Amino acid sequence: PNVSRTIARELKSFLLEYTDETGRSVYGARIRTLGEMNSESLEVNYRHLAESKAILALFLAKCPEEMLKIFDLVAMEATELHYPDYARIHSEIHVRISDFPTIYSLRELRESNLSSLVRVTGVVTRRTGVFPQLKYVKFNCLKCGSILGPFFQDSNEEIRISFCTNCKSKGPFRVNGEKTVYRNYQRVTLQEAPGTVPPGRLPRHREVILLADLVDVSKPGEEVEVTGIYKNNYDGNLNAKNGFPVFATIIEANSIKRREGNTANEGEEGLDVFSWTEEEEREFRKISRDRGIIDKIISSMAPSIYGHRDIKTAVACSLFGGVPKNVNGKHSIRGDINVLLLGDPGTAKSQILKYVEKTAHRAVFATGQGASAVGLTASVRKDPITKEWTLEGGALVLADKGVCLIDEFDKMNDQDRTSIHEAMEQQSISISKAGIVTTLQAR
Amino acid sequence: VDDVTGEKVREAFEQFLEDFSVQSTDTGEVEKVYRAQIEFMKIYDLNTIYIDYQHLSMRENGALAMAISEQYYRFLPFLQKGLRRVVRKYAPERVFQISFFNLPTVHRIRDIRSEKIGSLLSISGTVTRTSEVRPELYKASFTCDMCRAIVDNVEQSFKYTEPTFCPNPSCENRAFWTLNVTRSRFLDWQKVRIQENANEIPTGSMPRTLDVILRGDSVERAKPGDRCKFTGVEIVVPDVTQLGLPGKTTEGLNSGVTGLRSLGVRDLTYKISFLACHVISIGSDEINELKEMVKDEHIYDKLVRSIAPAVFGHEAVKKGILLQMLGGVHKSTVEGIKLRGDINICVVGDPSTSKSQFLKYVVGFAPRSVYTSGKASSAAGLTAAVVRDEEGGDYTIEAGALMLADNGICCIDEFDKMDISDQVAIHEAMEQQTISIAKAGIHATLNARTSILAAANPVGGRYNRKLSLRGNLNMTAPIMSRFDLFFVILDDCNEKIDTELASHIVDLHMKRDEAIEPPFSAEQLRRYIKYARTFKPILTKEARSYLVEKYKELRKDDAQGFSRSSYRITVRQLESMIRLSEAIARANCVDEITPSFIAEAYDLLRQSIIRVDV
DNA sequence: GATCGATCGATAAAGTTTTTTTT
DNA sequence: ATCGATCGATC
Ligand SMILES: Nc1ncnc2c1ncn2[C@@H]1O[C@H](COP(=O)(O)OP(=O)(O)OP(=O)(O)O)[C@@H](O)[C@H]1O
Repeated sequence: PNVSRTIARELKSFLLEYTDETGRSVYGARIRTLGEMNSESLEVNYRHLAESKAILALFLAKCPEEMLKIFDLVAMEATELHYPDYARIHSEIHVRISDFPTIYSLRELRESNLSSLVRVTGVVTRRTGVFPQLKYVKFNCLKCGSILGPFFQDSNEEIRISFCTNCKSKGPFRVNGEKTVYRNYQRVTLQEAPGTVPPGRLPRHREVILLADLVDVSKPGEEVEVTGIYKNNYDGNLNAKNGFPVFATIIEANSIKRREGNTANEGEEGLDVFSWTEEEEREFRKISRDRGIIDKIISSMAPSIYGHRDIKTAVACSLFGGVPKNVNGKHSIRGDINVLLLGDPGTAKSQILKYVEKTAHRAVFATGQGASAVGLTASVRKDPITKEWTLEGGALVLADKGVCLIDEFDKMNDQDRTSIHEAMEQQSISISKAGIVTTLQAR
Repeated sequence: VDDVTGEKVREAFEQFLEDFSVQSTDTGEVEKVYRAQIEFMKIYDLNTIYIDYQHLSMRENGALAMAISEQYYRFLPFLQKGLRRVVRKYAPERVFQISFFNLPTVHRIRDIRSEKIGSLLSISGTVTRTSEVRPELYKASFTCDMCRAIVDNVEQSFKYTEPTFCPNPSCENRAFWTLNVTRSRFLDWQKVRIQENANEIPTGSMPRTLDVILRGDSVERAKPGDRCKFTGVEIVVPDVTQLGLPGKTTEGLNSGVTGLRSLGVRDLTYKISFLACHVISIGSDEINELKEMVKDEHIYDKLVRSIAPAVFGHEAVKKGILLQMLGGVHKSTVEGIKLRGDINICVVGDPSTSKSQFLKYVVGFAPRSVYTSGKASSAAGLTAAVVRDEEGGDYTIEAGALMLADNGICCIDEFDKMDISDQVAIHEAMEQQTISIAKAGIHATLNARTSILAAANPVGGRYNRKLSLRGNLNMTAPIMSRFDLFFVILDDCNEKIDTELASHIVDLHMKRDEAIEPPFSAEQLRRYIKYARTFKPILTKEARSYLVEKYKELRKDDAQGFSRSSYRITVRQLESMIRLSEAIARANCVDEITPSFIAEAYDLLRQSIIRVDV
């Protein structure tokens, strides 16, 4: 209609005029910063989302996607005055949405959830690569007007027609090659991760269609959780079951974040902010020009455990790291530091390794028995029914700062320990068992 | 003439909803139960009904209830019209369903020939290999875009993916359609397979099966792998010719008769299937009774006498299993370590004695607690190990008696006969509450919140007396220090104890000598601890200063030298020294810790550590 | 408006030796 | 290459 034209005025006011927590123009500051990096993204604060849903709960859970299309064109003018001529590069912006107060697993979906906002977790299985998508279907007749404008193609429906506004004949529609830009497309299928699930049962499947500036953020194997919309595509054709009055499932996404840890928070440490813009970076210099910081940081690092000092000197030094200093056409230099603890059975040695898993950025916790001699490093998973022998790594290629527990699994100590002591010596080790001779890089 | 008969059963059922079937007045059984069925529905908004076969049979005396048993393949879109009329006159987006239940008889799957087309037949069996939750259609807003696509046909059939009848103007009928995702409301369903029960098969003679469809809210109520009953409407469904994909022995030989319909000549089959509507799965003052029973005095001593009739005496170990029967606390420090959540107690003793009776007792007494011998230490189970590539993927998770003991009390025995590798695996599972796996797949973050129970065997079957159990533990050192203490059951052959135990066993092994009186019953004890778990007592007094000197005295005892053994009871046990100490006060429903309550806490290790220390 | 004839489009295919962890 | 369906033309 026409009152939605005023809606853009009614929120650009309601967003940009004030940001909470004693002003400071928080949301008015993170706009220009992500303009500086030229990375095409924005955020919304949950407390702002709590306040910008009072007139918009019946415009979020009622209509999630066409509200966003008119929400998209105001963000250009929200920064066109700030950065002039920014539309001359890449001509496009689209928003992303932060966390949400739902805890839905994969099982709990019904009819009431569709065409609305959803949030779910899982794990990423087998995935494809990156293709280009047409995204603007300049339709083509043969004898009449063969330019029907760049269209707006949907998901897996193949939106076309036979004849409209030119004739009524069976002349098919074709293509040509003038000025059709492309966004990309990457169909990760999702499996439910076996965490919060009543066990002893099967996994369940979905499909996820990513979008333009959200390609290959995830890696295969790693735990993710996705926030997006729900959609349907009644294709009227399915060939595992019989054809029936049913319809498939497609989850398009608006945002994606990494695995989270210690899920007990109320207002922080679930959203990966990690965005040290103004209140942090202006502050973080005077905390660095004091005289006893290294006598203060390592004392205050692991707060729950009083103990002897020297381990907390070492284990804080381990995740701080050194430098992979390259050199000229000669041998490289290890840029890693690898501690080893030794403890009595009953001191706090199992906890500092547990606590440092949270305080790192990425980690892994392959411990004890059941650690395969190959499953730590890369392994080849065999092909499905028409595929090729591909390379699907496990622990060590994912983890850049990984944590193992090699205590005394003696029956498998003669198996795996010939595959970890060359991750250090001949660092960046990879293998060619019945496949391709390659060399991945894992520092 | 069935229209008015359908209209006759419309109002006669509606008039039945006007009355009740209530036989007693104000002795319980409040009248007009169907009016209250509407009243509960207009608060919680569940969109169901629930009618029984009894009270509709006993109104028209079978003159009407016998008619719907052979016709409600057609009468089901009739009774919905009448209740849709009575709801506006009796109550203020409205889709419903008809849920009969509890027919008298129950059949098996081998008795479905000819009367079972359009009937109602309760069917037993078990269920295997479920599927996912997809949407269904039943009503379209789709129409062709010739002039106006607002034609709303209804009732999409088993293949009618094309509503192409009666447009508004004289536009191009049957030219196109556009399935609107806006107005066409949906419903959610799943398709599972069933199987025949074990106590009916003659031999191993390939026990056949069939398939069902769950339509309403009945999704996800059918937990797979249990004995179950169903509603009973029958159906037949073909699907061979559509718009998309191109549509042994002489199966489908009846199909050649079924040819030559008005559209293209094909070979349409008909396969038997089944539809359900409702599932079931077989297999105050009482809330004031807890308030009376919480105001007793010696319930700590009343409960310990009323644990198990199959045991006599052993009043030390009876105290411990009750604390294991309840739970402790689990909330702990912030941003880091999650501490212990429970206790873990074992008892070693001579086999074929009273050790095996508690193990029989707990697995029915406890919620969802499994029992496993723990001897299959090769494939899976106790040891966690994934399955090989089968039907579309390797690296899938597996079962075993730790993951399904999530807030469950598992019990494993026979520690001696396992291998040398799992003795660190469960030792990993004991110290904190998660286990980790990376066998040929990615790392898994699973957290089996468990509390184990153990009973191993001695080194010779007879326990020596003058030595310690450091020899007779028959395992390694640090898992014992990772464990709590035991109170090992002793043995003796006296002239008196065998005689009274003989009288103790014969009245039990009587078919009926129920003269023994436990001062509680089973279930009122069961709901009692369900009241006990809903507190969180915190030590608040300054007896922590009293606490610290006891351990500081205690550690100087078990260390009998600088070169004395490494069974030095360290700061690991201090957590158990308070987390049992709150749980015994959690039994007597006191929300704080006194120094008087920890008197039984100190010696309980100490009388059993002097069992260790000679 | 209905019936008949002609033209165009859509419909039919098949498997079972090397290699991985595991017992 | 054959069969079926749809469209156009003629009666
Ligand atoms: N110095 C300490 N400060 C605080 N808590 C401690 C200390 N030492 C032990 N604990 C407590 O004892 C508990 C037992 O875990 P502990 O760290 O002893 O396992 P561990 O003996 O290190 O296991 P493993 O030998 O397999 O690594 C921990 O939950 C921890 O809270």
